[PDB]
This record gives sequence, structure tokens and C-alpha cells, in this order.
Amino acid sequence: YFAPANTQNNNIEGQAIVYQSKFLTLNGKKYYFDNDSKAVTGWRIINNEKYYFNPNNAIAAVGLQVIDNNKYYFNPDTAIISKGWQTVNGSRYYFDTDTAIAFNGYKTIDGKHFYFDSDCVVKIGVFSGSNGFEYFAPANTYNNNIEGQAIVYQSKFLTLNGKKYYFDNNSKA
Repeated sequence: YFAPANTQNNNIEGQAIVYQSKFLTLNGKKYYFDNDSKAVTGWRIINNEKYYFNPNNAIAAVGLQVIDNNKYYFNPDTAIISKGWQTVNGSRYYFDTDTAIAFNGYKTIDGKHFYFDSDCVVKIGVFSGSNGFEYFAPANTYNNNIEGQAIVYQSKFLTLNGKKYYFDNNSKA
């Protein structure tokens, strides 16, 4: 970190200085520096929370990111990794409670089965699969369900986008 003007230790403008174990923010970009005053360029844990700093410019990742073909969400403000349900760019992604990788396929959360594709939530749903073939409805007609939740929906005629998906009382296609 080459600090402008007289930031610390009466440095010359543009000179690298001692800057250890603290978060730095310039131009809306966050960095973390080790004890040797060098910005770390990998997954790190500081305040019992894990951040991802890029290996090419050492800036803290923000928003949605694809790392090793795994989708993560980092807080746009504090750069902390996100977990659970997070709505970014008009889509409600879900990330692991422990590992933070976004789910894919048909998965069960909160005792409710959800369907995800390309590490992203699908709103239309009505796909297939073991313990699947259900209504992953956006509509909250079933006890104010969350987006992409399975609905029993009983045996009534129904359509989503011109496609007919008449079901039974046991939530089966």
C-alpha cells in the first residue's frame, strides 16, 4: 500500500508504509493487510467471518462472484460473505449455512424442497426429480409460502406459462 501524502509515519507521497491487520477502503474498494503490511489475496477470516480477496488486484469481492465454478455472494457494503436467502439482481439465491456455495438442483431447506439451476433459483419450477414433480410456485396462496417453495395445491387444474400441470392431492405430477 503506497499511501498518499502523510498518511502514516511521515511517509513520502506514493511510498509503501507499515499498515498491519486492519481494513483499508479507498475509492469504494476494501483491502486487508497481514502483519507484514501486504494485502492478502485469498480466502481469509478476520472478524470470525470469511472474505474473498482477489489474487490479481487484492480487492475485496462484492456482490455475486463465481470462484472455482462456485457462486458466492459477498456483502456490497462490508464485503462479508453472505449465507441463506439473498436477493441480488432480481433473483433470490440461496447459499449454504456453512460453506456458502449456492445450491443447485432440487434441495431441501426449512423442511421445504426447493429447485435451483446454474447455482441460481428458478421461479417457474414445476420440474421433476425424486421427491420432486411438484409446484415450485411463486404465489403465496399456500400459507404465504416463500419464493420457489413446494405447494401441495391439491387436485385442481393449473397452468403457469401456457403449460398445463394438473396435479393431485398428494402434490404429484
